[PDB]
Amino acid sequence: RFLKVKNWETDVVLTDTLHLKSTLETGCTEHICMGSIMLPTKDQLFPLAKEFLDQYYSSIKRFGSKAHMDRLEEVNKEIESTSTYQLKDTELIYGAKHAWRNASRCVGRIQWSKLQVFDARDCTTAHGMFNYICNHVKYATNKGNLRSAITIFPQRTDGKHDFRVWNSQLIRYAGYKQPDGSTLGDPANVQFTEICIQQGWKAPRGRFDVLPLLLQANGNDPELFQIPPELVLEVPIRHPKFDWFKDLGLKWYGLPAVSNMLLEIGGLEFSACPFSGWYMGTEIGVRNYCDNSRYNILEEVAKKMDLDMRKTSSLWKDQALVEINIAVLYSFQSDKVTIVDHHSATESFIKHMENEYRCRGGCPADWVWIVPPMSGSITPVFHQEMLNYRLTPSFEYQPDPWNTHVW
Amino acid sequence: RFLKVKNWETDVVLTDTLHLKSTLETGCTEHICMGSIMLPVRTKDQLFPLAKEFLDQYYSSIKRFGSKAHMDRLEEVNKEIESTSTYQLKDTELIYGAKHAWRNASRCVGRIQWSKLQVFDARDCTTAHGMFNYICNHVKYATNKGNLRSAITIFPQRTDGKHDFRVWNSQLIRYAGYKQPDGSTLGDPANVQFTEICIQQGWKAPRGRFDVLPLLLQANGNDPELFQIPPELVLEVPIRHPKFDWFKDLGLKWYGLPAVSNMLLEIGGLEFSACPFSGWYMGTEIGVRNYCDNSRYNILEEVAKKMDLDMRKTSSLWKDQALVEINIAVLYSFQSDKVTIVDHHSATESFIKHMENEYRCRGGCPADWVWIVPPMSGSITPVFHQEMLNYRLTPSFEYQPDPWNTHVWK
Ligand code: HEM
Ligand code: HEM
Ligand SMILES: Cc1cc(N)nc(C[C@@H]2CNC[C@@H]2NCCNCCc2cccc(F)c2)c1
Ligand SMILES: Cc1cc(N)nc(C[C@@H]2CNC[C@@H]2NCCNCCc2cccc(F)c2)c1
Ligand SMILES: C[C@H](O)[C@H](O)[C@H]1CNc2nc(N)[nH]c(=O)c2N1
Ligand SMILES: C[C@H](O)[C@H](O)[C@H]1CNc2nc(N)[nH]c(=O)c2N1
Ligand SMILES: [Zn+2]
Repeated sequence: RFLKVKNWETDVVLTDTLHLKSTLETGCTEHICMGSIMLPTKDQLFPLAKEFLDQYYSSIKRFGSKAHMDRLEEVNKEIESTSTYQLKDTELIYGAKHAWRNASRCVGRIQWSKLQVFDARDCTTAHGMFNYICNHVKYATNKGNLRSAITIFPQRTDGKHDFRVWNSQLIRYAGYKQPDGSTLGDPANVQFTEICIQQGWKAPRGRFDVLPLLLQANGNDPELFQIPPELVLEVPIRHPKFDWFKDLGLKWYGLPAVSNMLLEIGGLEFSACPFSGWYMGTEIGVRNYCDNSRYNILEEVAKKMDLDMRKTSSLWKDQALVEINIAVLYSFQSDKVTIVDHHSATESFIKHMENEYRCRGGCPADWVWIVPPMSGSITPVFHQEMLNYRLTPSFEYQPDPWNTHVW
Repeated sequence: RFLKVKNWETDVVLTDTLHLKSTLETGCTEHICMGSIMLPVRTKDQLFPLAKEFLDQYYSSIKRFGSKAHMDRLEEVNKEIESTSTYQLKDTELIYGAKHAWRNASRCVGRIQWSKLQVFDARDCTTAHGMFNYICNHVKYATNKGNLRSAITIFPQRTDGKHDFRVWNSQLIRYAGYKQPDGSTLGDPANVQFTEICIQQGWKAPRGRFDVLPLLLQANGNDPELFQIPPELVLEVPIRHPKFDWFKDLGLKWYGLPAVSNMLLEIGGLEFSACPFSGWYMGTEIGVRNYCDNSRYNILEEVAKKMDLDMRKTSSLWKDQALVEINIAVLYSFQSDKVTIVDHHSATESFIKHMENEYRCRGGCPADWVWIVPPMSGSITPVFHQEMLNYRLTPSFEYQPDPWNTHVWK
């Protein structure tokens, strides 16, 4: 019931006790491991509220104090009478920071306590949502010196009045299918790009068209808004050694800002809660650029490198992969836009893991997601055993809202 | 139940029904996933069920479930167990058993090859000397002058657990490791402990960087004995780079035959504690893990130094660049010498084809994503994007602890 975790490179062994505080289900059983699967009332709410407030009061070291008991009473009163309750500002900030702390798939958690929370619970309209999001985008970007932030819109009520950002990220590039049969721009966003057209967006029809926001307030039909172009920081991609690299026409945006997840704090559900940090280079250079279902540029780059593409065993894909990612990193760095490489990020995560074991009794971690999609075993996370379990407050994936909406 | 797996690159969805025949436990619970944890004498009572289950599978695979041959064999085995407390596999059953243990091995990307396995029955073996001879023959047969052939040699099964046959080497061919008084290691640091045991047992160590270890062989629960594999049987490949002429001067070589010798083979509830098996390498096992792990030969710095890369910051990706060059060299060197090897693109692509076939014809293919994804260039291989379900089928290969921890010295 107490579990050990071993690092096979350093022999360091850590004991996990935090896992006994998990409640939610993994999807695994005693017979089947689903570790690699991407998606594995009033009576219900008060145990959730209590559990959260207990840990909150424990963290500020007022557990079992009069203020603790008073608050548990106050929330109990409010649930019984309204069927929900409102978080205090202090509880909101704590909850959001801990949802990040608990995100087992996030390599960047050393930073968890440095998170700027924007309380947008007073928002009532899509226009209001747009304003809050522009202010988030500008604060977080900080002229290239990126700062982690979350903006939190009003909580679910009866679930017929949900706030949602329809984009999966605040900033993404459009995707268009061509009479050609191919795809122009980002193939990931073809479906969403069509929905934007169907609501009236005028697409430049380019390879890198920043999508408009589709914001839904109060369960209403979503509305289109364009982010001011001067708020969207982008980086043209060049290579420090290869002159020709620039002419591939590549760029990426500086701000990764996930907007499709659901924040749960103390049993309350925040269905629109865009958050942002800064990129690890591989996210762009390995995944966005080289996934076959994405911009898929390996073939074009290898050709410009004059590599022999006749057989897989020349590792031409692998050589091109490295150079692409060198370029991504160099370009961000030259432009003073925060980026972290996979060596540095994973090293910091090991240090974070050791702090969390020492000071909290464990750290939930999803090895499948923590190990970078290139050079896995030359990063220290590869050799690190990790236990994966679900703690609250949490971020959860939620389905693309267009499937689950009436007009 | 029907469980779905999706490939996020192709949107191909597959349905697993085979997991319903899984008995053994994963280490995982509804509350905790131990998917990245490396390590997550019977009774008559349990033995006949295990036998029956195995023989039922065997007979149904040969399209004879329920036949008189089937019913008679069940009866024969039952009686043998009741009377002798164990039983002996027929040759046909051993072969089937060993092939399926490989077929069931979740962590093996090489499984498209499962049905082509040469089984050597070494159940008549009685002494360490006999074990040595069997192993030499395996090495020579499997090596096949560089045209590698998969094989397994199966020594007598466990009886009371007091008379186990064991190969003390973790692989038949490995390089010695020598911890120096200044804290440095010469040769393979993974093998320091075993090297020290060999030396204690009387091995005279060459004390170089690539000394092939002697075999330490335990027969019938006796103290193990040392044997040197004839050097002309140990095929090796000096590593060079197609473009970089200085690469040879690093003095690297590797052996051609990967031959795992420390695992336990379970068939029909019988335990084969000595069952060395072998195939051929995927390049990354050598170029990524053996050469570039910090706890192993650790050559990244020296290679990047010779490539004159910018080494002052990790963000230049000097480690990644040198990693790719080292792995090009390994594949190039094996190919040039006509020693079978497979690159990680070809290997993973074949594995996806294998896996899809296995779903169609078997109802599933248990696979451990943590191990199946190669340790470089993960997401540019098709397996990265492939959802997998990990569960335990028997016959199986199991890790067992190193015998020097458990062995009682006579
Ligand atoms: C500060 C720098 C940050 C870095 C370097 C970072 C890095 C990463 C990486 C590399 C992943 C893997 C996901 C992928 O590859 O798509 C990830 C996932 C995730 N991150 Fe972090 N992150 C950062 C900030 C944050 C912040 C501020 C939050 C919350 C406030 C957060 C929460 C999450 C969550 C919930 C996931 C899983 C996302 C999903 O399931 O799609 N991250 N992060
Ligand atoms: C024929 C070519 C083969 C290739 C290319 C191949 C490839 C691999 C690779 C890359 C691994 C991961 C283990 C590691 O990286 O250390 C592995 C593991 C494994 N393989 Fe295969 N393999 C082959 C043949 C075989 C054969 C013949 C058997 C048994 C008859 C086998 C059974 C296993 C088992 C039991 C594991 C897990 C090992 C452990 O837990 O340490 N493989 N294989
Ligand atoms: C199906 C599904 C489930 C799930 N949980 N998720 C997804 C989005 C996928 C995951 N992986 C690629 C893509 N998500 C792409 C961007 N994710 C960046 C995470 C991040 C990084 C740095 C800073 C941040 F604030 C946030 C899909
Ligand atoms: C702790 C622990 C548990 C476990 N199950 N296992 C280990 C051996 C580790 C796995 N990973 C590195 C090292 N084993 C290296 C040898 N693996 C060869 C697999 C192979 C390849 C080609 C053909 C074959 F026949 C067999 C350690
Ligand atoms: C099927 C598999 O789980 C899937 O491809 C995962 C693997 N690891 C990942 N890791 C990260 N960081 N992000 C991802 O999107 C994925 N995808
Ligand atoms: C901690 C982690 O499970 C461990 O390092 C695993 C990861 N994946 C692996 N994959 C393979 N093929 N071989 C290994 O030795 C390992 N090691
Ligand atoms: Zn699991």
